[PDB]
Amino acid sequence: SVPGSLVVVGGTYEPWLPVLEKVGWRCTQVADLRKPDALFVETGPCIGIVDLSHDEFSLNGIANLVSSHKQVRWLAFIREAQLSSDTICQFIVNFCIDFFTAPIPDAQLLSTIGHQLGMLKLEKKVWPHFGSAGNMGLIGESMPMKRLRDQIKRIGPTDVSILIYGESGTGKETVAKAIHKTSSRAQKPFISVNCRAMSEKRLESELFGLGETEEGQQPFLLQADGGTLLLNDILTLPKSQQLNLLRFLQEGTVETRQGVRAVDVRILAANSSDIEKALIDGDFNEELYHYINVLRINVPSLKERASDIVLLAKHFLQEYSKEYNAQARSFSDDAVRGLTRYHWPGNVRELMNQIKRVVLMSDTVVLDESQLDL
Amino acid sequence: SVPGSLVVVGGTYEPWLPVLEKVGWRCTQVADLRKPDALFVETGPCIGIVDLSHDEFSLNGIANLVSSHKQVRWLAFIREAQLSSDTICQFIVNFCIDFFTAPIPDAQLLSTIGHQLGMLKLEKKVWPHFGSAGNMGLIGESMPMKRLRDQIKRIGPTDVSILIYGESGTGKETVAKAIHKTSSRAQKPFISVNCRAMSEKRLESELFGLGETEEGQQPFLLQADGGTLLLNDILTLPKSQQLNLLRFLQEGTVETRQGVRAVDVRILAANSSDIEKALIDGDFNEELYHYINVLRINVPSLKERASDIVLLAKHFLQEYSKEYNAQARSFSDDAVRGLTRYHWPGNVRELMNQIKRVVLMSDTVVLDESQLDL
Ligand SMILES: Nc1nc2c(ncn2[C@@H]2O[C@@H]3COP(=O)(O)O[C@H]4[C@@H](O)[C@H](n5cnc6c(=O)[nH]c(N)nc65)O[C@@H]4COP(=O)(O)O[C@H]3[C@H]2O)c(=O)[nH]1
Ligand SMILES: Nc1nc2c(ncn2[C@@H]2O[C@@H]3COP(=O)(O)O[C@H]4[C@@H](O)[C@H](n5cnc6c(=O)[nH]c(N)nc65)O[C@@H]4COP(=O)(O)O[C@H]3[C@H]2O)c(=O)[nH]1
Repeated sequence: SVPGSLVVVGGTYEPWLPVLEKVGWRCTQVADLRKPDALFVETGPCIGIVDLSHDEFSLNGIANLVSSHKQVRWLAFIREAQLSSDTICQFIVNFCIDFFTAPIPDAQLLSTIGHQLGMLKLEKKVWPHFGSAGNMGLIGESMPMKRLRDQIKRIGPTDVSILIYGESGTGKETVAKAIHKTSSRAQKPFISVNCRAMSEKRLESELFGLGETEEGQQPFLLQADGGTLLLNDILTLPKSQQLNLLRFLQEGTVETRQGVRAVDVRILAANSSDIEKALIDGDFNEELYHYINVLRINVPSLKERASDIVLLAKHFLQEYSKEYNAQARSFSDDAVRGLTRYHWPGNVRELMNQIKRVVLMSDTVVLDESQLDL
Repeated sequence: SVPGSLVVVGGTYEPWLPVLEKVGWRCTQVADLRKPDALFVETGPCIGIVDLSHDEFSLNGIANLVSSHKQVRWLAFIREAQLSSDTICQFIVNFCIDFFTAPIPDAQLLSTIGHQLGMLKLEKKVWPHFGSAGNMGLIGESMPMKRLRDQIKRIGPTDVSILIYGESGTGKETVAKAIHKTSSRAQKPFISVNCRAMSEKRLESELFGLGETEEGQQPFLLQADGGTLLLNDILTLPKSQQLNLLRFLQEGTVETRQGVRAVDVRILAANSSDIEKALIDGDFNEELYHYINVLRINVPSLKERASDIVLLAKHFLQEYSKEYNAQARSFSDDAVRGLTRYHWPGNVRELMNQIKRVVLMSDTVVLDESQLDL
């Protein structure tokens, strides 16, 4: 087991270190601050002691390293010596739940840490080897994609709502399917809604049946009883519609043809636009936002996914060549470089769609360079 | 000291409750999920135990309150009847520090809870950071402006870097001065950096570069020691200065021939132009963007808070009229309409400096309709 890692140019502050080691835990300290930034991510969830007897290293960047997407993937911990530091003690606004005194009980500080160390041992115990496969990862396998799966697993099971904000065609629907399998309600229904063009009329027929409800009609939430309902591009939700989603959020009740009935649905969302501007402006209700933004997940873009662009092309060829019986089976080597350079605004989707176009053009078995430049 | 708060039908949690008012704590049990919201707001930084005997509470909404309005305003704690094996065990991703068994480890029990006294006893010390009755909002007071005060006061204390983006003359720096006053550093120096024509000469002379005296200007960083530094139009920085920003954000150094020093700088940023269009261009480094975009704060356009345009002029007249002893005292009822009509591409800076004109040009006590033909 390799969790537990303090960070300071000191490290010689061992009136508490071998006490953690002699109990059989070891330790891994950090000096500079450019290094743990790359460590805390890869390590995922761990206990990190930030020793601050002033000790030379900052306070602004100290607050940054704690929050720079290291919130959920790190349980915070701090250390100082009598140094009450009444001023910027506001650093404990970031749930550094317990400090570290100088009259240390070199055995009962283990009572605090050990309960927190035993708190982290909860997570990895029921899955101590998931990090490679994970049912193929469902898309790719890079640095931020290995990162993505590590988050997906520790945010899956908890039947809370999750905000999925990423670029267009990053696979918000793909991610929603992924965590659904881990949500223990996997078998139960899954519903994806392209809320972009719902245009109030039918979008409200789903919840409170307006001046028409054909026969069954059966609400999108009615079918999604024991399962999961997803709403993509949630910022495209009209004002009077956000309330009804907020209604089901605050009550858990939708109207069907054979009477109004309450259900229990884990509702997920998917964001495309800048979420901050939409809130200040008042496009979207912020009280509903806090319900969805319980936990955030960033779906990596292709610009952030270098050593992985190539894999997405090899396996997309397969499903598409087999589908349409094309006489091609590989790109040329120059076509490999030509794809890892493209902006990929549509990300996976554009690489997906454009490749499908190519397949239905080429007469050759190997895909050259010139034809697909646009 | 007056904390105690429980929540569930478990009045039959006599198996562990009454030992909490002895030792000396003011308990208060709740039952209905909706009331603790109104309760946990006014009670403040109390410690609340949330029972999860799988009795009633929709865990999706339970995780909400943990993050909604009760972050610092509540030290989390949970109780359950050994419901491990499944996802409920993983539901302790919501930072619930400690679990609760069932066969009361009494003499050990408090070691879980009571280790939060000295921590919670702190939270009560730095709570009334509201103060100043709110700096009059510094500017206006509409709907989209009412949003800004709260978000400013929240992201204020957290000494992290914050990205401040908006339109051309929205007053990005106007916001930077605000969280500086809600900071913990607070009184410490506030420094802003404009860079329309800063070149590479003087900006690199700020950090190191030339300047080899014993009081020669002294680095914009060194003067901002312990305070706050803002870089307006941050995205136009050349790489070699983006590096210097990233160098300082990862190390924290700046050289002076009179002796190199390290400083404590909360590096905020201000942006107007579309950031994303420049990211793909490879002009701005993404690693630096991370450190800066730790927190986003959006400044609204006039189009959406047009219900404040009538107020800005009223105060911009009041401050200018007394300043230059103008005979101007009020606007015409028709003059009000036209001010909401000039669109104002340059936002507040436009409306402010354009009033400087009319005030120093108009001769009547009431600014007539014929005046605003500009
Ligand atoms: N004194 C003065 N002259 C004006 C004004 N508006 C336009 N001009 C003149 O008209 C030229 C072309 O303007 P443009 O199409 O807007 O294209 C402009 C404009 O888009 C931009 N530019 C230069 N200064 C500014 C500025 O202060 N604000 C803005 N928003 N753009 C500027 O760069 C381009 C170059 O403008 P120039 O080299 O100056 O060449 C400008 C300028 O000589 C003004 O309000 N005051
Ligand atoms: N169409 C047009 N109008 C002109 C021109 N020159 C002066 N004006 C007008 O008369 C006002 C005077 O602008 P200013 O004295 O330069 O004071 C301006 C100027 O200092 C600056 N500015 C705005 N646009 C430009 C620009 O395009 N180029 C430059 N160099 N400065 C600009 O912002 C100030 C506010 O400009 P405004 O609100 O627009 O109001 C401007 C503008 O409406 C021109 O060449 N073309």
